[PDB]
Amino acid sequence: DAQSFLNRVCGVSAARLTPCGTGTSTDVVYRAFDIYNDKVAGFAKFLKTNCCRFQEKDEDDNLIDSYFVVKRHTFSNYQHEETIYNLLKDCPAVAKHDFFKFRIDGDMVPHISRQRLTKYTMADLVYALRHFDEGNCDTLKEILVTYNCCDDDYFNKKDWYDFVENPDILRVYANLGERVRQALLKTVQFCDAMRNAGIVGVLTLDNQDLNGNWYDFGDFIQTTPGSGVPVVDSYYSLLMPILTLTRALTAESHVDTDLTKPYIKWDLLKYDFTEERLKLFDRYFKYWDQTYHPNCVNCLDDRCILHCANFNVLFSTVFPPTSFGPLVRKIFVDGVPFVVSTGYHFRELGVVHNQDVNLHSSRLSFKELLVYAADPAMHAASGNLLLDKRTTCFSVAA
Amino acid sequence: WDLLKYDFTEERLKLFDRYFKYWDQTYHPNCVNCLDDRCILHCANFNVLFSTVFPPTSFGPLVRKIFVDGVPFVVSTGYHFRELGVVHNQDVNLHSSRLSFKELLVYAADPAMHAASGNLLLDKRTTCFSVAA
Amino acid sequence: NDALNNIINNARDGCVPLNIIPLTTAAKLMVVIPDYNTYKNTCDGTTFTY
Amino acid sequence: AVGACVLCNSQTSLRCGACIRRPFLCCKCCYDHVISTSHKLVLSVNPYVCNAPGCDVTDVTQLYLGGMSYYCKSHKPPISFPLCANGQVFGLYKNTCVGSDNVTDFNAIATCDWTNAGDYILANTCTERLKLFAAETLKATEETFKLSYGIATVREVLSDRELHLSWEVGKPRPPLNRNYVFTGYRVTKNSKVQIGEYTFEKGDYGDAVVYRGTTTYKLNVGDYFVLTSHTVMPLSAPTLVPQEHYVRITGLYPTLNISDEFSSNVANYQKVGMQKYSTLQGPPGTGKSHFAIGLALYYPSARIVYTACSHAAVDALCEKALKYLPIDKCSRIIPARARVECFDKFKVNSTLEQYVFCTVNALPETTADIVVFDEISMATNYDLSVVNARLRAKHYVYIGDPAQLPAPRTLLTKGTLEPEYFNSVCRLMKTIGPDMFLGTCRRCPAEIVDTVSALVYDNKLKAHKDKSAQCFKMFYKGVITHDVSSAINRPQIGVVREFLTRNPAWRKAVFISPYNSQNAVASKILGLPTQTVDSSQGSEYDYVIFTQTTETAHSCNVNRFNVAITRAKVGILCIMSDRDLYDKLQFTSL
Ligand SMILES: Nc1ncnc2c1ncn2[C@@H]1O[C@H](COP(=O)(O)OP(=O)(O)O)[C@@H](O)[C@H]1O
Ligand SMILES: Nc1ncnc2c1ncn2[C@@H]1O[C@H](COP(=O)(O)OP(=O)(O)O)[C@@H](O)[C@H]1O
Ligand SMILES: [Mg+2]
Ligand SMILES: [Mg+2]
Ligand SMILES: [Zn+2]
Ligand SMILES: [Zn+2]
Ligand SMILES: [Zn+2]
Ligand SMILES: [Zn+2]
Ligand SMILES: [Zn+2]
Repeated sequence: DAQSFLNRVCGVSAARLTPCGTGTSTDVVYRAFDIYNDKVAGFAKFLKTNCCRFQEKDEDDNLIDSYFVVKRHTFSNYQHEETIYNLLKDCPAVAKHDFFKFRIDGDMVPHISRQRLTKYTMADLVYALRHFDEGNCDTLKEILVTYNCCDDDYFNKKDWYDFVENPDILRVYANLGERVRQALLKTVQFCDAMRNAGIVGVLTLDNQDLNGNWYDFGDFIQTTPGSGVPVVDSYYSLLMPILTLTRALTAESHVDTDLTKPYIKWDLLKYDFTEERLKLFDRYFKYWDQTYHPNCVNCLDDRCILHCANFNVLFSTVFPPTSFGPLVRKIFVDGVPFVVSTGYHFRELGVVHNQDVNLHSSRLSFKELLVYAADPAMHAASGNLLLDKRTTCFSVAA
Repeated sequence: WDLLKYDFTEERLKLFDRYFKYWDQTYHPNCVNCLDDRCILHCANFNVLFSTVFPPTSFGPLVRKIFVDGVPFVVSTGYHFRELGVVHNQDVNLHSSRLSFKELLVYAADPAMHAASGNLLLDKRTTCFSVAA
Repeated sequence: NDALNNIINNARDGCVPLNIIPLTTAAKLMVVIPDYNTYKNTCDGTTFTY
Repeated sequence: AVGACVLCNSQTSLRCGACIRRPFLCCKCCYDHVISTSHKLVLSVNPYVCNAPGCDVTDVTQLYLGGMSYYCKSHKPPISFPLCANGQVFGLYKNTCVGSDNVTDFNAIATCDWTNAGDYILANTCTERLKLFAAETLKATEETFKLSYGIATVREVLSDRELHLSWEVGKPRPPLNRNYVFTGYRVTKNSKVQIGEYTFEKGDYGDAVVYRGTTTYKLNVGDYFVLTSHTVMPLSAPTLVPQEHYVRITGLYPTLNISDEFSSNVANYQKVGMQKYSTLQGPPGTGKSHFAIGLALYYPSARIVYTACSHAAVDALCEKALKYLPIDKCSRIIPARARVECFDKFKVNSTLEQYVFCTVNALPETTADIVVFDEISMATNYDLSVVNARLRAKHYVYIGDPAQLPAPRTLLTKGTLEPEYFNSVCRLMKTIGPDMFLGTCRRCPAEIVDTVSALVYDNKLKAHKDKSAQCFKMFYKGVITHDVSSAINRPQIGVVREFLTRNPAWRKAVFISPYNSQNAVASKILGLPTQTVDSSQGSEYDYVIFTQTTETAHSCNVNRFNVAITRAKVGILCIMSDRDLYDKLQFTSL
């Protein structure tokens, strides 16, 4: 029956459910899978027909962003998914499943019930912000509204999406930063649980809801415990442009990484953030198995410079903007003290040190005059301090 | 101090450059990089004072959860000396299959197994640090 | 295994000092108390904090 | 190390280095072994090799013990002596080595390569302490024959029902009967892990597979199949315990008001509970597992452990337990690798259950009260030793059938084994007969059933029907081509296809042939489903068509017609070129 089925979907978890389907039938939705098998591949927007959806309503009969997906498939898939869920049950970054067999006609169909998921997933947000279309964007407006990033009257604006007629869309997008960062942390926890439990699988963006819980174990091969590896090549890479569009790491500039705490009171003279970059990489992109060099001077080739620079361009958004720029050093020429730039701290290439510094020089040839006059260390050191309020760009000296 | 922190190389270098700044001999916080047996003594002499400002729980063996035969060990893959700094084992086998008598001897001799398995101890009879019972 | 896995996953290299394994994962603690003043100072009552 | 001699159980520390397993021999027995055959390598706690800085001397009879080491004539110290002297070879316990005369058949069991049939004829008549070593070395030489073989790999994901295979070129691709398992491997970044253990079956067109599955992991491009490499691993327990009798039902107490659908089995269960071990011969279509459920429910309170050597049988008993047995008090045993599509709906993997379902492949060393062994002709003496060592029970029952599939014994090619030499328990079921049988056939009409029960049985089978009378035997001339390693007879099929328009009945016709190439080309010219004789023993049909290519030893063995033609329930069009298969089953002439 349509009511007994819903009452079974309830289970021990006390909640009320409003059927998005119709009479214990599969509800057809139009989602944004990341799928790769031998016949279809790519990150495309598909149409899934294997999940009856029920929306949980809290006090006041208000329909909230918490659903009950009760996907049904064959018996042996139910078997394998129960076993893998039992191996991965203790992890907090796993959606609370519920396994039960139910009567439909005269025959027992097994239904796996995922509890308290968001309406959309990680892949939906990534596809909405990566395949944007100003004429047809309803899965982005709904995500922006349902998480209080905007007020649903922001979309009545003359230009709510343009980056040059509306810089406030950056502030709007930044409200998803703490929803994406927690998703990243839960991905790390889930990967740690898979590694300890000895399960080999591929993490896709469509298997993690917007809260951060993982709920799909269809192709998760188990092995000897402690020797399993997660495949996150296709997870972190598609999500990568979102980590700076929504500024997902802006909570790392606060002490204890808490958005209510004040800013980290960084030292002015500190310019070598290699340890902080490594800590951030091992906290967020822990199972990204490629080598990461914070300073690009150690890179293997021109395909390793791009990769480490890509990681650095985000890891440099949590460090103070005054710590970049040239690295000056008081040298002495002819007994008189210069102050010249003996390096650079790139936001992308990390810290680069000059191989030829002459701390005690005697004669300055035309090459040396040219170099010591071209660099801004002389002028910025000699010049007066400037505070220009006409622009938001950093001002050094006048 | 953080409990899980064991690599104090940056703190040792900062202390050396703050106090013994113009001591022009080279100072290696980890003695594994030393030039010879006359460089081990010098850096160890600097470390034996520089290790009196760090917590006493950060020294001792550096354990690491390895897996043998599908079962998780916890064994010591190094040491953080007060004098020789941080020393890492060159031969760690994270995924081992068969344990020979040498491997049983090594994994039974080290205190990582016993201290990890044992109960926590607080002995007020002595001022020395107590690990486990 | 649970608290041990937590503190190992919290680590960067996967290496932690041995002296903190019982400090953060041991479920049972024993205090050896030589005289009464130390008993009054470390574990007075039925609950104490170490 | 130190232990007991294999053929006199005397204390010794010698291993003959030229053997396969290198077993224990005492000084007398090792000496006798190293004079007779070419075996000239012996291992003590230290090897009997010449301990010169550089030399190659291994024969002990020209090896000399000098001081602390062993040397040959070329470099020995002037001090004696030859190790092989005084009718003995040097080693531990010179005072307690009893001589024997079993060195002849011991050499016959050791130096043989198990190719001809006489090796298996000779491996079962010996004193059975030597039979364990014979079984161990036979399994070991099977393993080393298996290790010199090539791997497989799947092409792609082709279909759920059928797959296609790609093979590295150079070394032969196998016969695909279900008995040859292939272990899959996820060769992913950078690890190699087991996932599935498939077999395959002969294809339809060119390269194709009708398969049987292990795990729901979908197999991608990076999956290549190794056959298997599970080692032979030493055995101690005998294949059979002695038959001892008890006055009453010892260790087992009955229930009250059990059931009545198997009401002709209570005294059988009593005779089971009387003596030590019992055997039941099960002809095709009797409900052997139903008898197992009934005997288990007669004593619903003690250990009944179900063991089947093969996993088709454990699937059959699992669905049987669902049909009859109470559910929660049952346990299937899953191996560490989950070797097949394991049926996991019970209290699976519980060593503290009562009704335990398991395989000899992954038995735990637990206790039992009465144990149930299944599909005996499958079970080799090595597996019998394994099940006796790991499982111990007060009473035993062994159910199986000699006339069905025996153990494969892939090394045997020349000489068909007789049914008692399949294993020891089959010998027990022939020599003194079975301790029980279920005499009833429920598929075969009267004429066919009493012809099979007249050929081999003691007329134990009847028919719960009257003859259907479309069971025909034809006089087919059978022009052969055999332009393949197998045998092909297409014009004989053309004659059969020139019939079948006078018979509107069997158009769902199931092609059954003992020859593989004809099986493959059967569904080519005519659209009728085709299945070899290896698809038998578990499936039953109503309409079977048989085309015999040749009259040879492969087509003369009667067990194999017994497993092929019993599948037909109401009709078989059996077409042969043999003049001898003829009066055995008196069909119509036409
Ligand atoms: N044709 C199909 N119909 C329904 N389910 C399928 C089909 N093929 C595979 N599946 C199962 O569905 C899973 C993917 O489901 P998906 O649409 O991603 O929903 P969810 O994210 O809830 O699993 C796979 O792991 C697989 O086990
Ligand atoms: N107690 C019983 N009463 C009547 N028929 C039985 C009984 N037990 C088994 N049978 C018959 O035996 C057959 C069982 O066949 P199957 O289930 O393939 O097992 P098996 O291959 O061991 O005979 C059935 O056709 C059934 O009619
Ligand atoms: Mg999915
Ligand atoms: Mg049966
Ligand atoms: Zn690099
Ligand atoms: Zn040094
Ligand atoms: Zn020998
Ligand atoms: Zn002997
Ligand atoms: Zn020699």
